[PDB]
Amino acid sequence: YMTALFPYIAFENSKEALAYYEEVFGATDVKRLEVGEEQASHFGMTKEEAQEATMHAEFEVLGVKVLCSDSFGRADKINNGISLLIDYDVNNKEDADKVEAFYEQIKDHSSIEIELPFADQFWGGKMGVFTDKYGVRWMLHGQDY
Amino acid sequence: GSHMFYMTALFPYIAFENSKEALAYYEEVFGATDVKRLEVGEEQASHFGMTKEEAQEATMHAEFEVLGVKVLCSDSFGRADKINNGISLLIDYDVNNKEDADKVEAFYEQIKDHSSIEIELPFADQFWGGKMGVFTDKYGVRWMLHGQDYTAIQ
Repeated sequence: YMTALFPYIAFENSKEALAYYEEVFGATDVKRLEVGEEQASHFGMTKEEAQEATMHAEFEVLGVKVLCSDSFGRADKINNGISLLIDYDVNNKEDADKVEAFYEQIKDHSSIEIELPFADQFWGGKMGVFTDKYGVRWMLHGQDY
Repeated sequence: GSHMFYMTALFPYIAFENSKEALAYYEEVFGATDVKRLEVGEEQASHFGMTKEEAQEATMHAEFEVLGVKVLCSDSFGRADKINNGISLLIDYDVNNKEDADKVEAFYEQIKDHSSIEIELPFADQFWGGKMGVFTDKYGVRWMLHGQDYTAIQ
């Protein structure tokens, strides 16, 4: 298989959410497709709110890709029914350290609700859980193979 | 003198009311394979507020594979929001990979008429290239099938 799974998140406003993931999660490789100036009327909006709208976006946190789009009033509010789990090899030093740097910047941040602090687990590995201000529940899992 | 290391990966982790019934459903409606289920142990049942019977029904952690991608899950217990379409699951594939395109085709062919599946966009060729379809299964998970075309439109 060359197939891959991406979560596809419906935000109230993706332009804003992408600025937030850039600033607080250190997201990189951000790509946004804004609603076009002449597609505005088709989505039922003014040229002005079309430039604040997103048809499709993607970003990368910790080397993994997340997809998103504006809700446009069609999608349910983001909850914790489906969480985003980022799994890494504790023995891949280069990713083990991106993860520690990432959690360090994240743990105390005002918009972040720590559910389980990122720490070594009795049976092996590291696990941490937290929910961002959009309501996305993130799970950090470090495994030793 | 080697070192095998694993690559960082994103997984969805789904909170089902019952993972056991859910995993049977994915097995038989979605052709899910590689199913691994960690139940609640007999002597863990005390901690979760349930008896021997309920614990063998319960799931601490599960995983399964659809079209070669891994989905993880467990039971909500009292703790998780109901599954909605705030976060959908997109399965991306190359339309010019014959092996993969056939599996995706066949999967969709066995799924579209099933009475648990609510089709939102029939799986179809898109104007600007590639394929795309969207549907919601019986547990409220919204799935997206996305076939990409790597040809320069030019």
